[PDB]
Amino acid sequence: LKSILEILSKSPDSYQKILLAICEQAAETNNVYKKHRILKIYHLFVSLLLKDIKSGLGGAWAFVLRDVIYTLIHYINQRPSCIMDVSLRSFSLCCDLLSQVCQTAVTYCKDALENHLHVIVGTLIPLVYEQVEVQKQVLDLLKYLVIDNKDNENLYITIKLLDPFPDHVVFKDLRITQQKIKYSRGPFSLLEEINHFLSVSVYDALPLTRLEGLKDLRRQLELHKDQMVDIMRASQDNPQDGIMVKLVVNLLQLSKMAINHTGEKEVLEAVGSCLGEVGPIDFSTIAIQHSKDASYTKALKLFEDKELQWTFIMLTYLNNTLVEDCVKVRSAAVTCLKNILATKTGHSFWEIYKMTTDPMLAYLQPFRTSPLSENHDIWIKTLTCAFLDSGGTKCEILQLLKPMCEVKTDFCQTVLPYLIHDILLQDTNESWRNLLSTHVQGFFTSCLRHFSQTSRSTTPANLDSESEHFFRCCLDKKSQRTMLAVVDYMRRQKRPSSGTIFNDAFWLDLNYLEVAKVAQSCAAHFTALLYAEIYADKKSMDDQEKRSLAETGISLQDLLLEIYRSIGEPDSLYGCSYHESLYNALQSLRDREFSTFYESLKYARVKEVEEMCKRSLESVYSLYPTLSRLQAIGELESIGELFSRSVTHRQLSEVYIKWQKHSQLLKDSDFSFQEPI
Amino acid sequence: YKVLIPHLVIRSHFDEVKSIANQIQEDWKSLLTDCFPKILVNILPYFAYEGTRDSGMAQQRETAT
Repeated sequence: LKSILEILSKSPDSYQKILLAICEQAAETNNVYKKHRILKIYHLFVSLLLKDIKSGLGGAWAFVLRDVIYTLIHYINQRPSCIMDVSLRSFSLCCDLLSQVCQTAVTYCKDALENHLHVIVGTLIPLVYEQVEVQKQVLDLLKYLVIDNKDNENLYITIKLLDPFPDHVVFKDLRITQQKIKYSRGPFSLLEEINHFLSVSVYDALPLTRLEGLKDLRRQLELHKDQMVDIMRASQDNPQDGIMVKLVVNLLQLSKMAINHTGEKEVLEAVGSCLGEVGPIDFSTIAIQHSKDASYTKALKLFEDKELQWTFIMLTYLNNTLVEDCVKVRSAAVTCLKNILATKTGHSFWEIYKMTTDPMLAYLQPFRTSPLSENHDIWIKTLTCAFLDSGGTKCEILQLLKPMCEVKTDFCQTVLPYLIHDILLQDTNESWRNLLSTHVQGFFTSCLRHFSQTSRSTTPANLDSESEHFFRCCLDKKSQRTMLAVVDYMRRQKRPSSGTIFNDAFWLDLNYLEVAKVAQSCAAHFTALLYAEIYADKKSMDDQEKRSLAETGISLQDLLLEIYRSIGEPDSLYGCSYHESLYNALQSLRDREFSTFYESLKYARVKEVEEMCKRSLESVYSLYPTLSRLQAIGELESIGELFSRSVTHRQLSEVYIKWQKHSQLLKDSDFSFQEPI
Repeated sequence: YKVLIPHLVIRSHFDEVKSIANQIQEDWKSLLTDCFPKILVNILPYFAYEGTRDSGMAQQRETAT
């Protein structure tokens, strides 16, 4: 019987059509009425039930997928109005899974025809006005260019046939520069002369390329991990001598100089994955040692302003909805989607639908949609002993903090939907787990007034002591202690007092060494100085109280001096294997006619990759040594050409003119900047 | 009841799969069996009409099969 549904399923298709048309198309009519979102969730679960054997039943799986695609294409009228984002997410997931699982000598024609059907849909597109995520998925699909076959490249060209369409020039003028810069590879006919013409037209209609180039870099930053852009950007901008001149002119600004910082962040992204060329990608920036006056990193996600339109915890409701939207990967997240579908409780009709129509995300996210038992809280305060015992002193922080999640699932009966979502969400990863833990624990323990004075004043101190007493974790105790940020920012709402120090006294246990030593171990100067000043003020207040009534506090000045020494500022220090590298560099550069210049360049690349790996958190100063090393790499590249081709007329004179220009650019520097130079 | 609900879903799926008319005798037998099962409990059509979620699940299972 299954063979007919597998292979002979051509007449059964019209048979099922006649079945659903027996009642005057009532089946598909009710499916459209119910938005068929539950049906698409069921289809996603069926697709997840797959992936057992790649071959064999893979043909039947592809047949079922093509039948679902056909039934989806059969009606295009109200599908874009009903649901597009979920379908785009499913298509992106299936396409990336295909690209990651496909290998040599596989039956690729089935997925090729599936991609052909997807492209046919994208070309039909009755609502031609496409959004930004469609172009994002297109750019992510166009990344596969190296190991593709000739037929695959022809199919990719047929896909790119959507580019020369001159309608709705907005997204074209936005992302054609990115589409062109994604062609950094060399062996090809470039296959997109029309896209290069479009890029040239975009760059020429606006006769300016310097600052809009950095603006295009900002527009590229919001893309995915793999970019392969910075090399070509540097090779195009560095020869332009006006960039550095206009930067020196505009040095009178105050901010917006984190281009290199964002590049380093993008390099730190996707380190454990493949494509380790991000090092050489970042090393192309030889126009450096001019972005200064930037102490450390800054904030992001400016959507917090629109987030603070609701006065109450509905801001945290919006944050939870954003997290739920972000959890969209694979299995154990379709359960999260079902939980989202289950969020239509009484609160959805009472308070959720107040201001969920004005913001941008609310234009497409919520319109798809639309009281439990009570216990006591004494056994949990009793089990806090074993909760503290299972605090730290063990590796595997994931299953070490999972008991913390099991303890926090104990519902503090103040707000229902928070506890409901905490109980329903038992499949997310450790990051979301720790975020929800911090948020829920903080808010509900601040709501608790009778049990916070006893448990929330002793258990956290014991936890900090056990975590600090020579038994720590692999950097995850920092994310654990990030609860202090919520304590200092969000938790200070209730218990209104004119004193933030008084709020911290009400909330925390008021330790003096279980936090300072943790900050010293984390090497984060922000919270270090914050808690240093807070504890100094608290010690002053305690001394005043003792005088009114009438380690060891005094030695903390030594720890403060150590902190000041760990910062690296001139007013804070005292105001209060490179030998072998040079040897091998000289050995590689001790012969004029020597082909080991590429070997020396590779050695320098490996050394700079090691330096980048050693430079963690991208917050310490003294990147200028590596900047001068990049300058030296460029100088060696120039010397490799000078030693070989100096014939016609004094090209070394022009090289020396360039050196004088570079020295004039580097006039805004000091000892620690020029001594390596 | 707890098993008749799944039994009713399975019977609806089987009737939808066997309501074909290619094979004369087998098709007539399957149609007679489906007609006899609908009036067996005498509330099967009303239950299937009221169970929108069950009908959607049966449609999804038929599409996946």
